[PDB]
Amino acid sequence: VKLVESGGGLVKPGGSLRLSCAASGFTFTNYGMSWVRQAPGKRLEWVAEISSGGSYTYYPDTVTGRFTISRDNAKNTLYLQMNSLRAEDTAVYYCARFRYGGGGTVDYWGQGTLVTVSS
Amino acid sequence: IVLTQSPTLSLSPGERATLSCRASESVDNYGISFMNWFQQKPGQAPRLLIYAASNQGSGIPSRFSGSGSGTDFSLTISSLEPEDFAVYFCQQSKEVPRIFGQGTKVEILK
Amino acid sequence: NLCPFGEVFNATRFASVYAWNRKRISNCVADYSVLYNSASFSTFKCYGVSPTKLNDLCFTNVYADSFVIRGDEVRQIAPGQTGKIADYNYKLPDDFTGCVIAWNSNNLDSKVGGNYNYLYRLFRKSNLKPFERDISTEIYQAGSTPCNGVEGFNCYFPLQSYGFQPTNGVGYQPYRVVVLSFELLHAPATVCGP
Repeated sequence: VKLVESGGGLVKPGGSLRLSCAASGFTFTNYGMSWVRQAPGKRLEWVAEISSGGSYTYYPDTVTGRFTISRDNAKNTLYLQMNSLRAEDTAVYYCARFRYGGGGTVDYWGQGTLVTVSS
Repeated sequence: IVLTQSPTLSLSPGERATLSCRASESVDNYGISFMNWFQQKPGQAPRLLIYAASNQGSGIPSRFSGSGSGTDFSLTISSLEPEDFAVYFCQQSKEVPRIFGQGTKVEILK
Repeated sequence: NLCPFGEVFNATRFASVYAWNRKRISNCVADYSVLYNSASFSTFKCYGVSPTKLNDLCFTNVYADSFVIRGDEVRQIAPGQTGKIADYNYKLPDDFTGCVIAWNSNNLDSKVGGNYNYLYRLFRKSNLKPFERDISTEIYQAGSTPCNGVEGFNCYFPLQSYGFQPTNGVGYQPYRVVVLSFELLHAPATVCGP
Protein backbone atom coordinates (compact mmCIF):
# COMPACT_ATOMS: atom_id res chain seq x y z
CA VAL A 1 0.00 0.00 0.00
CA LYS A 2 2.86 2.33 0.89
CA LEU A 3 6.33 2.32 -0.66
CA VAL A 4 9.29 4.62 -1.27
CA GLU A 5 12.17 4.60 -3.75
CA SER A 6 15.37 6.30 -4.68
CA GLY A 7 15.17 8.84 -7.47
CA GLY A 8 16.98 8.45 -10.76
CA GLY A 9 20.74 8.17 -10.95
CA LEU A 10 23.72 8.61 -13.24
CA VAL A 11 26.72 6.27 -13.29
CA LYS A 12 29.44 5.69 -15.84
CA PRO A 13 29.07 2.27 -17.49
CA GLY A 14 31.23 -0.47 -16.05
CA GLY A 15 30.84 0.53 -12.39
CA SER A 16 28.24 -0.29 -9.75
CA LEU A 17 25.50 1.49 -7.85
CA ARG A 18 23.36 0.67 -4.83
CA LEU A 19 19.62 1.27 -5.09
CA SER A 20 17.02 1.60 -2.38
CA CYS A 21 13.35 0.99 -1.69
CA ALA A 22 11.71 2.05 1.57
CA ALA A 23 8.52 0.34 2.69
CA SER A 24 5.81 1.25 5.18
CA GLY A 25 2.19 0.46 5.90
CA PHE A 26 2.49 -3.27 6.61
CA THR A 27 4.79 -5.80 8.26
CA PHE A 28 7.82 -5.81 6.01
CA THR A 29 8.97 -9.16 7.38
CA ASN A 30 5.91 -11.02 6.13
CA TYR A 31 5.97 -10.20 2.41
CA GLY A 32 8.61 -11.35 -0.03
CA MET A 33 9.77 -8.55 -2.29
CA SER A 34 10.92 -8.30 -5.86
CA TRP A 35 12.52 -5.79 -8.17
CA VAL A 36 11.26 -5.39 -11.73
CA ARG A 37 12.53 -3.24 -14.60
CA GLN A 38 10.96 -1.75 -17.70
CA ALA A 39 13.29 -1.28 -20.62
CA PRO A 40 11.81 1.43 -22.89
CA GLY A 41 10.56 -0.18 -26.06
CA LYS A 42 10.84 -3.55 -24.32
CA ARG A 43 8.45 -5.64 -22.26
CA LEU A 44 8.88 -5.73 -18.50
CA GLU A 45 11.98 -7.57 -17.39
CA TRP A 46 11.49 -9.12 -13.98
CA VAL A 47 14.61 -8.26 -12.01
CA ALA A 48 14.86 -10.45 -8.90
CA GLU A 49 13.04 -12.18 -6.04
CA ILE A 50 13.72 -12.35 -2.30
CA SER A 51 12.06 -14.43 0.41
CA SER A 52 10.13 -13.02 3.37
CA GLY A 53 11.96 -13.92 6.57
CA GLY A 54 15.41 -14.75 5.25
CA SER A 55 16.88 -14.61 1.85
CA TYR A 56 15.74 -16.94 -0.89
CA THR A 57 17.18 -14.46 -3.44
CA TYR A 58 16.85 -16.16 -6.81
CA TYR A 59 17.29 -14.24 -10.03
CA PRO A 60 16.86 -14.68 -13.73
CA ASP A 61 19.99 -15.88 -15.42
CA THR A 62 20.30 -13.98 -18.69
CA VAL A 63 23.59 -12.59 -17.71
CA THR A 64 23.58 -11.14 -14.21
CA GLY A 65 25.34 -7.85 -13.67
CA ARG A 66 25.47 -9.49 -10.26
CA PHE A 67 22.88 -7.17 -8.84
CA THR A 68 22.71 -8.20 -5.20
CA ILE A 69 19.65 -7.68 -3.04
CA SER A 70 18.90 -7.77 0.65
CA ARG A 71 16.26 -6.55 3.04
CA ASP A 72 16.82 -4.65 6.22
CA ASN A 73 13.63 -5.53 8.04
CA ALA A 74 13.87 -3.40 11.18
CA LYS A 75 14.23 -0.52 8.73
CA ASN A 76 11.40 -1.88 6.54
CA THR A 77 13.82 -1.47 3.70
CA LEU A 78 15.08 -3.12 0.52
CA TYR A 79 18.43 -2.69 -1.22
CA LEU A 80 19.75 -3.27 -4.73
CA GLN A 81 23.29 -3.13 -5.95
CA MET A 82 23.92 -3.37 -9.62
CA ASN A 83 27.49 -4.11 -10.52
CA SER A 84 28.62 -4.32 -14.14
CA LEU A 85 26.65 -1.28 -15.23
CA ARG A 86 26.18 -1.31 -19.01
CA ALA A 87 24.27 0.56 -21.68
CA GLU A 88 21.17 -1.63 -22.03
CA ASP A 89 20.78 -1.66 -18.24
CA THR A 90 19.11 1.74 -18.65
CA ALA A 91 15.48 1.18 -17.67
CA VAL A 92 12.81 1.91 -15.05
CA TYR A 93 13.28 -0.29 -12.03
CA TYR A 94 10.42 -1.16 -9.71
CA CYS A 95 10.18 -2.60 -6.23
CA ALA A 96 6.97 -4.59 -5.84
CA ARG A 97 5.34 -6.51 -3.01
CA PHE A 98 4.03 -10.03 -3.28
CA ARG A 99 1.09 -11.29 -1.26
CA TYR A 100 0.46 -14.36 0.79
CA GLY A 101 0.67 -17.30 -1.55
CA GLY A 102 -1.46 -17.82 -4.59
CA GLY A 103 -1.10 -18.06 -8.33
CA GLY A 104 1.16 -15.20 -7.53
CA THR A 105 0.92 -12.68 -6.50
CA VAL A 106 2.37 -9.25 -7.16
CA ASP A 107 0.09 -6.66 -5.73
CA TYR A 108 1.34 -3.23 -4.86
CA TRP A 109 4.06 -1.18 -6.42
CA GLY A 110 6.76 1.33 -6.09
CA GLN A 111 6.00 3.91 -8.75
CA GLY A 112 9.28 3.18 -10.52
CA THR A 113 12.60 4.91 -11.07
CA LEU A 114 14.76 5.76 -14.06
CA VAL A 115 18.19 4.35 -14.81
CA THR A 116 20.89 6.39 -16.53
CA VAL A 117 23.98 4.42 -17.52
CA SER A 118 26.01 6.98 -19.39
CA SER A 119 29.27 8.83 -19.84
CA ILE B 1 8.95 -20.49 -20.36
CA VAL B 2 8.04 -18.30 -23.35
CA LEU B 3 4.79 -16.37 -23.10
CA THR B 4 3.52 -14.21 -25.97
CA GLN B 5 0.69 -11.75 -26.62
CA SER B 6 -1.14 -10.57 -29.74
CA PRO B 7 0.76 -7.88 -31.71
CA THR B 8 -2.01 -5.25 -31.54
CA LEU B 9 -5.73 -4.88 -30.98
CA SER B 10 -7.76 -1.65 -30.87
CA LEU B 11 -11.31 -1.50 -29.61
CA SER B 12 -14.30 0.70 -28.73
CA PRO B 13 -16.62 1.24 -25.74
CA GLY B 14 -19.17 -1.47 -25.08
CA GLU B 15 -16.91 -4.06 -26.71
CA ARG B 16 -15.84 -7.26 -25.01
CA ALA B 17 -12.06 -7.53 -24.99
CA THR B 18 -10.22 -10.82 -25.33
CA LEU B 19 -6.47 -10.75 -25.87
CA SER B 20 -4.43 -13.81 -26.73
CA CYS B 21 -1.80 -14.67 -24.13
CA ARG B 22 0.33 -17.14 -26.06
CA ALA B 23 2.21 -19.55 -23.82
CA SER B 24 4.95 -21.75 -25.18
CA GLU B 25 5.92 -25.01 -23.48
CA SER B 26 3.45 -26.41 -20.97
CA VAL B 27 -0.18 -25.40 -20.58
CA ASP B 28 -0.44 -23.70 -17.17
CA ASN B 29 1.07 -26.31 -14.84
CA TYR B 30 0.21 -29.28 -12.68
CA GLY B 31 -0.83 -26.61 -10.20
CA ILE B 32 -4.03 -26.48 -12.27
CA SER B 33 -4.01 -22.68 -12.11
CA PHE B 34 -1.42 -19.98 -12.87
CA MET B 35 -0.60 -16.72 -14.75
CA ASN B 36 -2.12 -13.33 -13.99
CA TRP B 37 -3.18 -10.05 -15.57
CA PHE B 38 -1.85 -6.50 -15.24
CA GLN B 39 -2.62 -3.02 -16.53
CA GLN B 40 -0.10 -0.21 -17.06
CA LYS B 41 -1.62 3.21 -17.36
CA PRO B 42 0.54 6.23 -18.26
CA GLY B 43 1.97 7.85 -15.15
CA GLN B 44 0.38 5.03 -13.16
CA ALA B 45 2.49 2.04 -12.29
CA PRO B 46 0.86 -1.27 -13.19
CA ARG B 47 -1.70 -3.07 -11.09
CA LEU B 48 -3.01 -6.53 -10.32
CA LEU B 49 -6.15 -7.57 -12.15
CA ILE B 50 -7.09 -11.22 -11.62
CA TYR B 51 -4.55 -13.75 -10.40
CA ALA B 52 -4.53 -17.18 -12.04
CA ALA B 53 -7.18 -15.53 -14.27
CA SER B 54 -9.66 -17.33 -12.06
CA ASN B 55 -10.10 -15.21 -8.98
CA GLN B 56 -10.28 -11.82 -7.21
CA GLY B 57 -11.08 -8.96 -6.85
CA SER B 58 -11.26 -5.93 -4.60
CA GLY B 59 -11.10 -2.60 -6.36
CA ILE B 60 -11.58 -4.87 -9.40
CA PRO B 61 -14.82 -4.16 -11.28
CA SER B 62 -16.65 -7.40 -11.99
CA ARG B 63 -16.87 -6.18 -15.60
CA PHE B 64 -13.32 -7.48 -15.58
CA SER B 65 -13.39 -11.22 -16.19
CA GLY B 66 -11.86 -14.05 -18.16
CA SER B 67 -10.38 -17.48 -17.66
CA GLY B 68 -7.50 -19.52 -19.01
CA SER B 69 -6.64 -22.88 -20.48
CA GLY B 70 -3.98 -24.51 -22.58
CA THR B 71 -1.41 -22.20 -24.14
CA ASP B 72 -3.80 -19.24 -24.36
CA PHE B 73 -5.48 -17.56 -21.42
CA SER B 74 -8.83 -15.99 -22.25
CA LEU B 75 -9.16 -12.29 -21.50
CA THR B 76 -12.61 -10.86 -20.91
CA ILE B 77 -14.03 -7.36 -20.48
CA SER B 78 -17.51 -5.92 -20.97
CA SER B 79 -18.55 -2.34 -21.77
CA LEU B 80 -15.17 -0.65 -21.62
CA GLU B 81 -14.69 2.98 -20.77
CA PRO B 82 -12.69 5.17 -23.17
CA GLU B 83 -10.35 6.17 -20.34
CA ASP B 84 -9.87 2.61 -19.05
CA PHE B 85 -7.78 1.16 -21.85
CA ALA B 86 -4.18 0.26 -21.12
CA VAL B 87 -1.78 -2.47 -22.15
CA TYR B 88 -2.61 -5.75 -20.44
CA PHE B 89 0.13 -8.08 -19.25
CA CYS B 90 -0.09 -11.76 -18.45
CA GLN B 91 2.63 -13.32 -16.30
CA GLN B 92 3.99 -16.75 -16.26
CA SER B 93 4.80 -18.31 -12.89
CA LYS B 94 5.71 -21.64 -11.31
CA GLU B 95 8.37 -22.15 -13.99
CA VAL B 96 11.45 -20.20 -15.01
CA PRO B 97 11.77 -16.43 -14.53
CA ARG B 98 8.23 -15.19 -14.63
CA ILE B 99 8.50 -12.48 -17.35
CA PHE B 100 5.50 -10.74 -18.93
CA GLY B 101 3.70 -10.00 -22.16
CA GLN B 102 5.27 -8.28 -25.15
CA GLY B 103 2.33 -5.91 -24.79
CA THR B 104 -0.76 -4.80 -26.67
CA LYS B 105 -2.79 -1.60 -26.29
CA VAL B 106 -6.55 -1.36 -26.61
CA GLU B 107 -7.14 1.76 -28.69
CA ILE B 108 -10.29 3.66 -29.63
CA LEU B 109 -11.06 5.85 -32.64
CA LYS B 110 -13.46 8.81 -32.69
CA ASN C 1 24.34 -45.42 22.48
CA LEU C 2 22.91 -42.46 20.59
CA CYS C 3 19.37 -41.18 19.84
CA PRO C 4 18.92 -40.41 16.16
CA PHE C 5 17.60 -36.87 16.24
CA GLY C 6 20.28 -36.25 13.65
CA GLU C 7 18.20 -38.50 11.43
CA VAL C 8 14.91 -37.10 12.72
CA PHE C 9 15.44 -33.39 12.24
CA ASN C 10 18.16 -33.45 9.65
CA ALA C 11 16.41 -36.03 7.45
CA THR C 12 15.65 -35.06 3.88
CA ARG C 13 11.98 -35.51 3.03
CA PHE C 14 9.42 -34.83 5.70
CA ALA C 15 6.17 -36.68 5.35
CA SER C 16 3.16 -34.61 4.62
CA VAL C 17 0.81 -34.25 7.51
CA TYR C 18 -2.14 -36.57 6.84
CA ALA C 19 0.28 -39.46 7.01
CA TRP C 20 2.50 -38.38 9.88
CA ASN C 21 5.63 -40.35 10.59
CA ARG C 22 5.95 -41.95 13.94
CA LYS C 23 9.51 -42.76 14.81
CA ARG C 24 10.00 -44.35 18.18
CA ILE C 25 13.34 -43.75 19.86
CA SER C 26 14.81 -45.99 22.53
CA ASN C 27 17.90 -47.38 24.22
CA CYS C 28 20.02 -44.29 23.86
CA VAL C 29 21.27 -41.11 25.44
CA ALA C 30 18.82 -38.40 24.39
CA ASP C 31 20.69 -35.16 24.91
CA TYR C 32 18.50 -32.11 24.60
CA SER C 33 21.34 -29.64 24.98
CA VAL C 34 22.26 -30.00 21.31
CA LEU C 35 18.70 -29.39 20.09
CA TYR C 36 17.23 -26.56 22.08
CA ASN C 37 20.49 -24.70 22.12
CA SER C 38 20.89 -24.73 18.37
CA ALA C 39 18.63 -21.66 18.50
CA SER C 40 17.78 -21.90 14.79
CA PHE C 41 14.23 -22.94 15.62
CA SER C 42 11.97 -20.04 14.79
CA THR C 43 9.46 -21.38 17.29
CA PHE C 44 9.42 -23.87 20.13
CA LYS C 45 7.37 -24.84 23.15
CA CYS C 46 7.25 -27.43 25.86
CA TYR C 47 4.16 -28.38 27.83
CA GLY C 48 4.26 -30.88 30.63
CA VAL C 49 7.99 -30.12 30.92
CA SER C 50 10.11 -26.97 30.62
CA PRO C 51 12.83 -27.47 28.08
CA THR C 52 15.86 -26.82 30.26
CA LYS C 53 14.93 -29.37 32.92
CA LEU C 54 14.86 -32.26 30.46
CA ASN C 55 18.56 -33.14 30.43
CA ASP C 56 18.15 -34.81 33.81
CA LEU C 57 14.92 -36.60 33.01
CA CYS C 58 14.19 -40.22 32.06
CA PHE C 59 11.44 -41.11 29.59
CA THR C 60 10.33 -44.31 27.94
CA ASN C 61 8.06 -43.56 25.00
CA VAL C 62 9.73 -41.00 22.79
CA TYR C 63 7.93 -40.45 19.53
CA ALA C 64 9.10 -37.85 17.08
CA ASP C 65 6.14 -37.33 14.80
CA SER C 66 7.45 -35.23 12.01
CA PHE C 67 5.49 -33.36 9.43
CA VAL C 68 5.24 -30.25 7.30
CA ILE C 69 2.49 -27.74 7.87
CA ARG C 70 1.55 -24.28 6.70
CA GLY C 71 3.12 -21.41 8.58
CA ASP C 72 -0.01 -19.98 10.11
CA GLU C 73 -1.14 -23.39 11.32
CA VAL C 74 1.55 -24.17 13.89
CA ARG C 75 -0.76 -22.17 16.11
CA GLN C 76 -3.30 -24.93 15.55
CA ILE C 77 -0.90 -27.67 16.61
CA ALA C 78 -0.96 -27.63 20.39
CA PRO C 79 -3.50 -28.77 22.93
CA GLY C 80 -6.80 -26.93 22.91
CA GLN C 81 -6.59 -25.78 19.28
CA THR C 82 -9.23 -26.74 16.72
CA GLY C 83 -9.23 -26.08 13.01
CA LYS C 84 -8.48 -27.79 9.76
CA ILE C 85 -5.32 -29.41 11.09
CA ALA C 86 -5.83 -30.58 14.65
CA ASP C 87 -9.36 -31.63 13.74
CA TYR C 88 -8.79 -33.47 10.48
CA ASN C 89 -5.36 -34.69 9.49
CA TYR C 90 -3.31 -34.67 12.75
CA LYS C 91 -4.63 -34.68 16.29
CA LEU C 92 -3.08 -33.71 19.58
CA PRO C 93 -4.59 -34.60 22.94
CA ASP C 94 -4.97 -31.82 25.42
CA ASP C 95 -3.17 -33.44 28.41
CA PHE C 96 -0.31 -34.21 26.02
CA THR C 97 3.24 -33.91 27.39
CA GLY C 98 6.16 -32.75 25.30
CA CYS C 99 7.58 -30.17 23.06
CA VAL C 100 6.60 -28.66 19.72
CA ILE C 101 9.23 -27.41 17.33
CA ALA C 102 9.33 -25.59 14.03
CA TRP C 103 11.77 -23.83 11.76
CA ASN C 104 10.86 -22.64 8.29
CA SER C 105 11.94 -24.85 5.43
CA ASN C 106 11.41 -22.34 2.71
CA ASN C 107 14.83 -22.87 1.15
CA LEU C 108 14.17 -26.56 0.62
CA ASP C 109 10.61 -27.85 0.94
CA SER C 110 9.20 -25.36 -1.60
CA LYS C 111 9.77 -25.17 -5.34
CA VAL C 112 8.80 -22.26 -7.57
CA GLY C 113 6.37 -24.79 -8.97
CA GLY C 114 4.92 -25.13 -5.50
CA ASN C 115 6.03 -28.64 -4.63
CA TYR C 116 2.89 -30.73 -4.36
CA ASN C 117 4.25 -33.84 -2.69
CA TYR C 118 3.14 -31.92 0.39
CA LEU C 119 -0.55 -32.49 0.78
CA TYR C 120 -3.16 -32.95 3.46
CA ARG C 121 -6.73 -33.95 4.18
CA LEU C 122 -9.44 -31.37 3.72
CA PHE C 123 -12.80 -33.15 3.90
CA ARG C 124 -13.06 -35.95 6.41
CA LYS C 125 -16.34 -37.29 7.72
CA SER C 126 -15.35 -36.94 11.38
CA ASN C 127 -12.76 -35.24 13.59
CA LEU C 128 -9.86 -37.36 14.69
CA LYS C 129 -9.37 -39.21 17.88
CA PRO C 130 -6.05 -38.40 19.54
CA PHE C 131 -3.15 -39.49 17.32
CA GLU C 132 -5.23 -41.25 14.63
CA ARG C 133 -3.43 -41.55 11.32
CA ASP C 134 -5.96 -41.38 8.48
CA ILE C 135 -4.56 -42.69 5.20
CA SER C 136 -7.79 -43.43 3.31
CA THR C 137 -8.41 -41.41 0.13
CA GLU C 138 -11.81 -43.02 -0.57
CA ILE C 139 -13.88 -40.37 -2.30
CA TYR C 140 -16.17 -38.12 -0.28
CA GLN C 141 -19.94 -37.85 -0.86
CA ALA C 142 -21.21 -34.48 0.34
CA GLY C 143 -24.92 -34.97 -0.34
CA SER C 144 -26.77 -38.11 -1.33
CA THR C 145 -25.19 -37.97 -4.81
CA PRO C 146 -23.43 -41.33 -5.32
CA CYS C 147 -19.77 -40.82 -6.08
CA ASN C 148 -19.10 -44.43 -7.13
CA GLY C 149 -15.34 -44.23 -7.38
CA VAL C 150 -15.08 -41.02 -9.40
CA GLU C 151 -14.88 -37.31 -8.76
CA GLY C 152 -18.37 -35.90 -8.54
CA PHE C 153 -20.53 -32.83 -8.25
CA ASN C 154 -21.09 -32.60 -4.49
CA CYS C 155 -18.49 -35.34 -4.25
CA TYR C 156 -15.00 -34.68 -3.01
CA PHE C 157 -11.54 -36.12 -3.46
CA PRO C 158 -10.73 -35.54 0.18
CA LEU C 159 -7.06 -34.60 -0.11
CA GLN C 160 -5.76 -31.16 -0.99
CA SER C 161 -2.22 -30.03 -1.75
CA TYR C 162 -0.71 -26.83 -0.53
CA GLY C 163 0.74 -24.73 -3.24
CA PHE C 164 4.04 -23.61 -1.77
CA GLN C 165 5.87 -21.07 -3.51
CA PRO C 166 9.24 -20.22 -2.06
CA THR C 167 7.94 -16.69 -2.41
CA ASN C 168 4.94 -17.11 -0.12
CA GLY C 169 4.47 -14.83 2.81
CA VAL C 170 5.46 -16.12 6.22
CA GLY C 171 2.00 -17.60 6.51
CA TYR C 172 2.20 -19.98 3.56
CA GLN C 173 5.89 -20.78 3.63
CA PRO C 174 5.84 -24.41 4.79
CA TYR C 175 7.12 -24.99 8.28
CA ARG C 176 8.75 -28.25 9.10
CA VAL C 177 7.03 -29.13 12.35
CA VAL C 178 8.29 -31.93 14.50
CA VAL C 179 6.49 -32.83 17.69
CA LEU C 180 7.60 -35.12 20.48
CA SER C 181 5.98 -36.99 23.35
CA PHE C 182 6.86 -39.14 26.32
CA GLU C 183 5.79 -41.10 29.40
CA LEU C 184 7.90 -39.59 32.20
CA LEU C 185 7.52 -41.81 35.28
CA HIS C 186 6.68 -45.40 36.36
CA ALA C 187 8.10 -47.45 33.47
CA PRO C 188 11.66 -48.73 32.91
CA ALA C 189 13.55 -46.13 30.95
CA THR C 190 15.43 -46.98 27.80
CA VAL C 191 15.71 -43.26 27.17
CA CYS C 192 17.98 -41.10 29.31
CA GLY C 193 19.70 -37.77 29.56
CA PRO C 194 23.31 -37.31 30.31
